[PDB]
Amino acid sequence: TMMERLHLFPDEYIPEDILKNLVEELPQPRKIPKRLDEYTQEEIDAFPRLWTPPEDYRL
Amino acid sequence: GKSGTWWDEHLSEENVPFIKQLVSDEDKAQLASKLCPLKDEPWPIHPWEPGSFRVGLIALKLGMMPLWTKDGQKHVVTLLQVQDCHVLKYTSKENCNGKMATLSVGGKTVSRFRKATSILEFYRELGLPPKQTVKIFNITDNAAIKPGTPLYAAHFRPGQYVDVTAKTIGKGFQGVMKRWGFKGQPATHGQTKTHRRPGAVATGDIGRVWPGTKMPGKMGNIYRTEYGLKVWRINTKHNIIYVNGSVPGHKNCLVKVKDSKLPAYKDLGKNLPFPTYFPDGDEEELPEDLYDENVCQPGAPSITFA
Amino acid sequence: TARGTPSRFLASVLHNGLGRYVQQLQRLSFSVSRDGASSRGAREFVEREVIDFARRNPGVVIYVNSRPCCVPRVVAEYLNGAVREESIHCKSVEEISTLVQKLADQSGLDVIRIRKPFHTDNPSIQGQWHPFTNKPTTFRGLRPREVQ
Amino acid sequence: ISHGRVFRRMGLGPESRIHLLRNLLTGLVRHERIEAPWARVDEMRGYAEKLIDYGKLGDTNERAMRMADFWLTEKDLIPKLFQVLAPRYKDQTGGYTRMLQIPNRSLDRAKMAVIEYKGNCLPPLPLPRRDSHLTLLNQLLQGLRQDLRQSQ
Amino acid sequence: AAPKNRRTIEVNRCRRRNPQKLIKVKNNIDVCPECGHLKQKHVLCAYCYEKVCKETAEIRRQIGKQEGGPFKAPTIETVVLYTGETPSEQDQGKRIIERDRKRPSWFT
RNA sequence: ACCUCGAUGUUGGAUCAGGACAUCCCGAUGGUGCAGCCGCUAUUAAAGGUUCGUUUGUUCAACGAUUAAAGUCCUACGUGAUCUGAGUUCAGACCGGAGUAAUCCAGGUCGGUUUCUAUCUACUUUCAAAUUCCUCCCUGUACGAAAGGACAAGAGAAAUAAGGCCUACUUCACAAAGCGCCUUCCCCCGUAAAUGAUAUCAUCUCAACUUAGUAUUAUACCCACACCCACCCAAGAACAGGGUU
RNA sequence: UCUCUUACUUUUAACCAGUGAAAUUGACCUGCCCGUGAAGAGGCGGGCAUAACACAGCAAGACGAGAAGACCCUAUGGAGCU
RNA sequence: ACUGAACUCCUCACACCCAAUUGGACCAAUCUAUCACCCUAUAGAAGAACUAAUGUUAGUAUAAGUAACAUGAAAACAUUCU
RNA sequence: GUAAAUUUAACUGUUAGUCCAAAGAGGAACAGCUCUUUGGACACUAGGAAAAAACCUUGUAGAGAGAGUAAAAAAUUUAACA
RNA sequence: GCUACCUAAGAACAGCUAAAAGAGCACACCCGUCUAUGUAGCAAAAUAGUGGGAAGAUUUAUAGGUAGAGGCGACAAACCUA
Ligand SMILES: [Mg+2]
Ligand SMILES: [Mg+2]
Ligand SMILES: [Mg+2]
Ligand SMILES: [Mg+2]
Ligand SMILES: [Mg+2]
Ligand SMILES: [Mg+2]
Ligand SMILES: [Mg+2]
Ligand SMILES: [Mg+2]
Ligand SMILES: [Mg+2]
Ligand SMILES: [Mg+2]
Ligand SMILES: [Mg+2]
Ligand SMILES: [Mg+2]
Ligand SMILES: [Mg+2]
Ligand SMILES: [Mg+2]
Ligand SMILES: [Mg+2]
Ligand SMILES: [Mg+2]
Ligand SMILES: [Mg+2]
Ligand SMILES: [Mg+2]
Ligand SMILES: [Mg+2]
Ligand SMILES: [Mg+2]
Ligand SMILES: [Mg+2]
Ligand SMILES: [Mg+2]
Ligand SMILES: [Mg+2]
Ligand SMILES: [Mg+2]
Ligand SMILES: [Mg+2]
Ligand SMILES: [Mg+2]
Ligand SMILES: [Mg+2]
Ligand SMILES: [Mg+2]
Ligand SMILES: [Mg+2]
Ligand SMILES: [Mg+2]
Ligand SMILES: [Mg+2]
Ligand SMILES: [Mg+2]
Ligand SMILES: [Mg+2]
Ligand SMILES: [Mg+2]
Ligand SMILES: [Zn+2]
Repeated sequence: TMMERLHLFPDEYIPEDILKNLVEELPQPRKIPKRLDEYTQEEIDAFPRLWTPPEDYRL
Repeated sequence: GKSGTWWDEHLSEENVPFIKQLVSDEDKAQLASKLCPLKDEPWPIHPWEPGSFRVGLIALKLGMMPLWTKDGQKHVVTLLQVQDCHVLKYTSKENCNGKMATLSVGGKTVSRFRKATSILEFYRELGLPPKQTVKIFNITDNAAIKPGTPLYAAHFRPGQYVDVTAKTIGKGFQGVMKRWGFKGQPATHGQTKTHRRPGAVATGDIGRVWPGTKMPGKMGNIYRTEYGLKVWRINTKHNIIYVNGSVPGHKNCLVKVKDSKLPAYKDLGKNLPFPTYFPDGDEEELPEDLYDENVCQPGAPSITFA
Repeated sequence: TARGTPSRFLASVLHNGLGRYVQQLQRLSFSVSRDGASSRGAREFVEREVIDFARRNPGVVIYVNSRPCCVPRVVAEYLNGAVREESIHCKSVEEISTLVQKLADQSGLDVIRIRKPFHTDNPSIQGQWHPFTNKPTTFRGLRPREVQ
Repeated sequence: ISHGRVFRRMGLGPESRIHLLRNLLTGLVRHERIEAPWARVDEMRGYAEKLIDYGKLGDTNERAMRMADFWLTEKDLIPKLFQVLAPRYKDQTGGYTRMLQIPNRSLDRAKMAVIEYKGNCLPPLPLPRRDSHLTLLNQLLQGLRQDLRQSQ
Repeated sequence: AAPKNRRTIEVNRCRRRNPQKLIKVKNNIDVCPECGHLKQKHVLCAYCYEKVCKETAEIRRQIGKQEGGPFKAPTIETVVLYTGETPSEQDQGKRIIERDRKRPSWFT
């Protein structure tokens, strides 16, 4: 019975009746570790440079 | 409490033949009304694409016959007669499983007095006699035909491989010897009432019998399919298909015929009619008998090797 | 065993303690024997302590029949129609006095399993909990994943 | 498996079955009406048809004479078969040995049938009559038939 | 093989009181149009069949009385007659058996 | 000597086999004292298969003829309410030996009753996606010094297994069968290689990554809610099912 | 006999009617896998499974039924024989 | 930090959780003496208490409506037939 | 610090024991093996270690819809080279 | 009154080959080799088939005799009322 009261969907699509039934979305437990490209360059400028590299290096 | 009843229970001595005659005439008129599918309002006819599948048909198993090839080899063939085959209903791609479209096709005509009332209403709306069997064919959307169209044997052409599904001959409750080919036990060397028994059924450690164990039981009355049967000949006058080898089930049984799904014959329908065979717009009637190019025709020069 | 016996909830008869307390015991009827070794405790109870009991509580009517019996008895009748019969057969006077005082102390309600030894008629003062208590509202009452 | 297997196993063997059917057929020829268990009556009806055909084959036919001599065990019904029964069905081709179901045998509750040669100076059996043409449904169908005839 | 345990009355009631073991109700039963004695469809009425059988037995007894002994089987047709009922012109060569009765109003 | 002596029946064999891989064959790789054909050894792989006989009760063993091979093991040394009873091991008897004798021998031999009507659990078509050998060509080529002698690709023939069928043949005969005929479709992973850092070379990568590399997001079956006395049936123990225009 | 089994008949069988036993039975609302445990679990632990209820089969388990093991040992228990 | 016993505390009460064995307080039925007189008391006594002995007898189940067991055919019930 | 001990009188029952820690002996520095000694537990309650005799926590009896606790949950991941 | 042996007085043994016969084939009759069924069975030892004998050391009816520390035994520890 508890599993009959459970509804799973693999994507963003949800049926309209269930959506009209929805209340009080729960918050996500994990924190989405925020990959490099979405970092609001102000934050990059805030973060310090830990080491000065040699000028004669190729990487 | 309402007693049961049949169609001719309260009918009179004079009214019984009248009812039979009238119902048979209405049946024949309905059957003849569908003779020209291309003039009523045909659904659009699409060209054949590589990854496309067309409809099959329902046939009747007539019997088996010998046949000989130009090299002198003998093959036994089975005759499948198309009695009254029509497309009954068509479901859209998304209305069944979203995987493939479906076409329902009906078999030989039966009596209207011994069918379910819902089935009777369905066939009344369709405007056709009731069919003994209905089989569903998975098709691509470009092969759909209008419901009520007739299907003819020339839908299949010689030099083609088909699949034949039917209910095999039922042998009732059979012992393990006949059912599973089990060897029995010796006949005279001392055995005590143990000549056809299955013997052991499991081991002692397991303490039970596995689900897949072979034991005596009802045998034979199940649907089975024969794959890759080559058609050798089409008789257009009587709508007969000559299919290589044997076909499951008894004679006078209804079989489901459709193109073989074996990988060796995936796209061989470039030369097969692809809404269906339509004998109205052909503008040239087919011969009474279409043969395969390797078949010794009945009128032959009595082939001599060289 | 509780599963093999009836049950009830804790209750009063007519809201006894709300206004005035009233004695729920109505009558005590005693069957005691003139002769007979089993009615000796009852005999001396009637001799000494029945008069003082009647004077102590005058809301109870006490009858003493004094008939030949093998088993002397006391029948307690309560304002709610309940009837209870007890045997005072071969009991001491102190035993009988304790019995009659206990009978006067109890109410007529059945002595069965009591089921949650408290009876409040107003269990909630700040409002009973429902799944929307302790739940904040949204602007325009918009449920999750809405548009307008 | 008994696919397409006529001739039920009746007695203690094929000869016993043949002799039981022969006794039933002799009784039928003698009495013109015989009651017996249903399946035996079915087999004996199948046999009585061909007995009447052999009788119609002619008195002087040697093969018919031998067949009658075997199948009639009283030797005084063979003249009956050849001069009463066969000449009774000269016009008709195969329509005799009317067979009906009678309620049940009392002791063992067996399914019971009655079988009679037509003609049969015996009193008639309570045959099941069809519904009269004056009933409401039959009158409606008759009106439909008349309307169809007029529309033709 | 012996039962390891006694079967309980609950199990026995479930086995022997389920619908497969119960008697089915039959709807083949209607009134006989003649004699109104509750026949069954597809089966002859017991009352009418008994009447016919009694008349046939009387006729056969008369046949045996007239025939003499065994092995007779006359080579002519037969006709049953009743009180009065002079023989008809078509039944000349037929054997005549007239026992004594008023012809029943079902045998014509 | 821990359960069982108010009974847990034993060796071999028959029948049916479930499972492990520590693989006998079929698949894929590394090394080789691997030129080729045969081999040896190691990694991975348990879907499939793993013969018939003479002697002996044999499991083993020897031998004969084959095969791609004739695997090891567990399953109450699987399985006697399915079977057998040839040994073992009761009562009869003989021989060799022991004993005064009765009697005895982890000596041999002739003979010697195998019960059970199934209450419970379990189970009784999982509807399907086969494997192997051989022949021909390649080729008498790759390879040697000679004998010898391959792969891969292709074509064709079978055998077995599974599933059906009766037109021939055969047992038979309004049927059922085999000795007859018809059909049978995807991989699997261990390594072999690009670019490239940690460690500006190089490095197949429990580095990020690119290939051989994934058959599957498989397709075939089957999927009609209530005419039903009764009759027939290629349907069937009963029930159910198909037909009755 | 077997490779290698098949067909039919009778009995049996299954259904209908009549009559009507016996062994057996602690109670049972009586599942599978792994583990545990008087050391081989339907009933215990962890999982999995799971509307109810007849009929026909089968014999893997219920250390299945029957016979207070006959084999072995013990008893200051017997008896036959020398 | 929390959970977690029949350990300990808390309100009230306390003789009220070991086999064999041993000590003790009561006690059902019955009969007898004397009471009592809708079923009791004080004493004396004894064939004095049964969820178990493959216990004895009787009843009734389970297996089970199961295994099993019957009557050659037609008819006029004279008779005839296989 | 504690409250038991000896003697006298009258008797039964127990005298076919297991595992754990420790010192040993035999065996294989095998055994859920056999034999001694010291102690514990079990053959009595409850909680824990998965179910669990013998390991750990815990004991003296009742009711409570109060409380504090006891024992009580396993952590580990690894080879370049001048 | 079964059975072992005996006593008295009886009975039976077709047909064929007859070598002459405790000879051969073979009925009745006596027995019980092997197989299958049965195993609470028809039966507390049977049925079907197949077998050994069947003019003799044969089979068999009747009455009588020998009895348990015994009888009887062409010794199987056989039989002496399952
Ligand atoms: Mg065989
Ligand atoms: Mg046997
Ligand atoms: Mg047999
Ligand atoms: Mg020990
Ligand atoms: Mg034992
Ligand atoms: Mg036991
Ligand atoms: Mg491996
Ligand atoms: Mg074994
Ligand atoms: Mg077994
Ligand atoms: Mg022998
Ligand atoms: Mg057996
Ligand atoms: Mg069970
Ligand atoms: Mg060469
Ligand atoms: Mg060269
Ligand atoms: Mg019955
Ligand atoms: Mg286990
Ligand atoms: Mg069953
Ligand atoms: Mg059990
Ligand atoms: Mg047992
Ligand atoms: Mg014993
Ligand atoms: Mg002793
Ligand atoms: Mg707590
Ligand atoms: Mg006594
Ligand atoms: Mg007593
Ligand atoms: Mg009792
Ligand atoms: Mg008892
Ligand atoms: Mg049963
Ligand atoms: Mg039976
Ligand atoms: Mg020990
Ligand atoms: Mg305490
Ligand atoms: Mg002689
Ligand atoms: Mg002789
Ligand atoms: Mg001797
Ligand atoms: Mg001896
Ligand atoms: Zn009537």
